[PDB]
Amino acid sequence: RVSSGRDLNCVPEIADTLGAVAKQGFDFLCMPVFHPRFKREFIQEPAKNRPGPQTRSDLLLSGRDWNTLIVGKLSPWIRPDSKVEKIRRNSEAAMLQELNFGAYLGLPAFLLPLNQEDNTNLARVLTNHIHTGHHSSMFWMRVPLVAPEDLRDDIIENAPTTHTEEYSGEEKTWMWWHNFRTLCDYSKRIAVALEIGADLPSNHVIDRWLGEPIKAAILPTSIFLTNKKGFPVLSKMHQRLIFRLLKLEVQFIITGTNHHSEKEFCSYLQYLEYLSQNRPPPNAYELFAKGYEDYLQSPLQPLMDNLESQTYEVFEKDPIKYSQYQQAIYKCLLDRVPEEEKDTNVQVLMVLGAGRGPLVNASLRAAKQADRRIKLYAVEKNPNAVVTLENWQFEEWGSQVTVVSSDMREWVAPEKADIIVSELLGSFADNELSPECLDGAQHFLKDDGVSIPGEYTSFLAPISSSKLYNEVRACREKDRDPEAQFEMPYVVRLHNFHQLSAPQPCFTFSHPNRDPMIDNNRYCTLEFPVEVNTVLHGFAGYFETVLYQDITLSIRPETHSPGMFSWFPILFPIKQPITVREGQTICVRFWRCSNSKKVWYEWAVTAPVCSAIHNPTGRSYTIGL
Amino acid sequence: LPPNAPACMERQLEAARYRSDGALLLGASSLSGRCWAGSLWLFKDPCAAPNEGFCSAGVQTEAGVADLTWVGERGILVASDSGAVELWELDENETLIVSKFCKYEHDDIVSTVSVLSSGTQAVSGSKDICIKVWDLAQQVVLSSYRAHAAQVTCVAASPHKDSVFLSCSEDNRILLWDTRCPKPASQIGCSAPGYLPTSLAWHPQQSEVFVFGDENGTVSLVDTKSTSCVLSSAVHSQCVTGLVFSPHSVPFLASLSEDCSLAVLDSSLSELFRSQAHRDFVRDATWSPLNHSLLTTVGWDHQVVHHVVP
Ligand SMILES: Cc1cncc(NC(=O)C(=O)N2CCCC[C@@H]2c2cccn2C)c1
Ligand SMILES: CSC[C@H]1O[C@@H](n2cnc3c(N)ncnc32)[C@H](O)[C@@H]1O
Ligand SMILES: [Cl-]
Repeated sequence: RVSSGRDLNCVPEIADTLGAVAKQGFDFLCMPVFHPRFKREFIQEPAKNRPGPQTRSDLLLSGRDWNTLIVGKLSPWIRPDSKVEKIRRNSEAAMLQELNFGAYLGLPAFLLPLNQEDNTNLARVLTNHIHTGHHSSMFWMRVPLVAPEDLRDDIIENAPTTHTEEYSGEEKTWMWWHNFRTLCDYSKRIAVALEIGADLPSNHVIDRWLGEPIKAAILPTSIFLTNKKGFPVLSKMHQRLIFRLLKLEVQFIITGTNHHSEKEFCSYLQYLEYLSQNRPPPNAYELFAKGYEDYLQSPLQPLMDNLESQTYEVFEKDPIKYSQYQQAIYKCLLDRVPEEEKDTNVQVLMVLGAGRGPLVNASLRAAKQADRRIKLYAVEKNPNAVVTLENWQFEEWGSQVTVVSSDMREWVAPEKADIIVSELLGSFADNELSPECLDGAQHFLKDDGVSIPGEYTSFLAPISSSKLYNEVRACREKDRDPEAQFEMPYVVRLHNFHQLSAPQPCFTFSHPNRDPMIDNNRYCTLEFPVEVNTVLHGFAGYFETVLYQDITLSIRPETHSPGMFSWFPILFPIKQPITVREGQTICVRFWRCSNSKKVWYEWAVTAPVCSAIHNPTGRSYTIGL
Repeated sequence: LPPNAPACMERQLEAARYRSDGALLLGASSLSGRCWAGSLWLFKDPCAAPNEGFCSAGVQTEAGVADLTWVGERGILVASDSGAVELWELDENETLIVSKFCKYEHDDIVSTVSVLSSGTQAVSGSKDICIKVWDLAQQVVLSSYRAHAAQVTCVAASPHKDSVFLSCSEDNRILLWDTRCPKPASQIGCSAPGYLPTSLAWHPQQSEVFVFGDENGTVSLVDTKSTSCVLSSAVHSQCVTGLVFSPHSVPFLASLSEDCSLAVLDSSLSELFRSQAHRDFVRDATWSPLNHSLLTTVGWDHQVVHHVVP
């Protein structure tokens, strides 16, 4: 169920209060570390020399409690961006004092307000604090979905609330965050506590916040309607947002007094836990990939490298994919040996990259379903897997299967093949070098032979994720280009991110390729119509493949093969984020390039601004032949 | 000390109000140390404060007191940190102070209250940005208004009209209210957006004028009729927290600030008196009804100073 905390701006005795909120059912408490109304002077006498103590003792809780149960709040009189010099300077000192005290206690998080447009001096002081000593306490920026000014009651006669359309005007709250986070150079220690009001904005504004590092959602007691019986509940719109925020695994903060006075507070909270336990439970895929959300991994190179036993284990633990392969061969067998030929015609069928033989088994289940006769070769270069094939073969398969222990590009075959069957696709289709591998093997396919798969196509879509941009940035390594980490793709279960446009196809390969002069290099210009304001952080890659006729695999979210969990999307990052305004077209250019030895991707954004060309000459990233 | 009166009075004196009969009301908060709370004290002897032993009555509040006002003679209206406006009724003998009502209606600290000219109604201001109008008889909120875009600094009821009050906020607006209009609020104040307003006092007689102090230590005399800032002076080096008009037929303006100084000013805002006697912040003032040239101030330095104003 939910992790949730209570926000108070009044705590008479820290002991008894914390007891109450634990009792109510809360996991933690947001409270001031100095009394909210206890303004302090640092420069002008006499107020300067006020006898202490300045606040209550750290001995009032266990170090354990401080580390786990308490979120600090900045005192609301502290205004680092005051236009009054004297107030700036006190707020500068007072902020450092309060932050330095939060650090002294070892608080896990500390709340700061974003509630005006200009937070330049605030960012300066926090950035300065983050770079003084070392702690790893989190900074939750309290930002409202809707500015307080655009949420006021229309009751000032001479200053009315303009009833016109303002597309950008009602997004200003994100620009507040964006500018602050940019000033702090995207510090991993600065996140958003998103404050929700009684009137939700337009979906597109809630859509700005999609790819942002939301650690908390604040629910004031206001926004809660009342059901017949008397309990508090939420509008159907507020509920959609909660269901969305739950899939982002944010912490919920309840703030303000009890306005449903004929109940305990643990009613407000009970309603979240009702909402949590009442969502469509996680499907096969969401359950499988549950610990991988926005986790970067190097893309496998099963050519250049020998995959580990436990890697093949997960490829194999995926029935839906092998059902499709089974069906595709079954159909191909029937379109190749007529019923009258069924006991005169043995089809010669070659698995190319057989691993531990899940395709070899599918090929046998195929023929003993279509009732036709097959001779199996199992070509596999990874001699560690070839141990597994030959033990299987000796023990069960028999002479039907010949295990070949070589590269399909080098192997001299005794006979030509009817059907070659391969599983050499990466998350970006051609990125494990399925093209080069099958090109080198097509000479031992008959001049009328089928390849399964026959076609694959890679897809690109531009994304916004200030979260994932940070996970990449965090991949810098000693003894290489300090920007290398941005010039290479990552396999990742993209989770906290915003798709800025529908995926379009990028690169397509056909097998066999009968072209007299085979060239596997490519240039592909793509134009992404964007109908929102946002920031570009990279391009998600997916693929679809035609195994045979109308039997297909896809990880394209639209056409995604249901309950198939053998591939995560690939991510192509860009060094510098690019602002994209509503109506602007994102134009990306991708090249597939090659030597005798290496294959790689170069890529560049050309609109609405140009990027640097990423990974020129595969300097940061190559794929070994 | 009396029965059910705390042994120790909390350090930070916030409120100081004389009743018609010369008795002194004190509110005080604990703004540091283990226990963050407040207390109410009646001193029939104004010269014996702050001392807890020689007081007529006192009581412990759940939480600190941000502002305080008399409701007539026996009533005490309190702006709590708790988000509550609480009304403390005074005893028959006036020996203990009992809670009459305590209503948690605001969502953040209640920073300011004011009793309307009738005395059956009050308007509160909070850091939750709401302003509310109370029925003290019925103990419920009549009206709830989000006029502002920032925490409400100060709400001041008009002397003579039960439907009019000024308010001011960190959103830089001074709002003239009138609960008769269907859009009750009206944004008045100087030509160019200036420094934030921090305090409001109506003139006790010229029902059409008032003063506002800003966070830059500048007191300003304004006409709502003329609705154009006639006069002002740089009185204080820091924020003006309180403005209090004397009871004289031609009255004086007491000005208390965070520069730990008290000023007293004529009707043209020239300086007549000034006092350093406070060595922490100056938090309130009330003039003696008995001696019109005596003035009483309280600080966060736990001092109760009495001044002879020429
Ligand atoms: C048949 C085939 C050929 N090539 C690649 C894949 N799959 C992936 O390359 C891939 O996406 N992987 C594996 C390497 C760990 C990360 C990620 C993963 C972790 C758990 C499940 N998956 C999907 C499958
Ligand atoms: C991800 S499954 C890919 C499998 O194909 C195998 N493979 C990749 N390239 C070749 C090749 N050129 N010849 C033979 N097997 C290959 C790999 O060793 C792996 O088991
Ligand atoms: Cl990695």
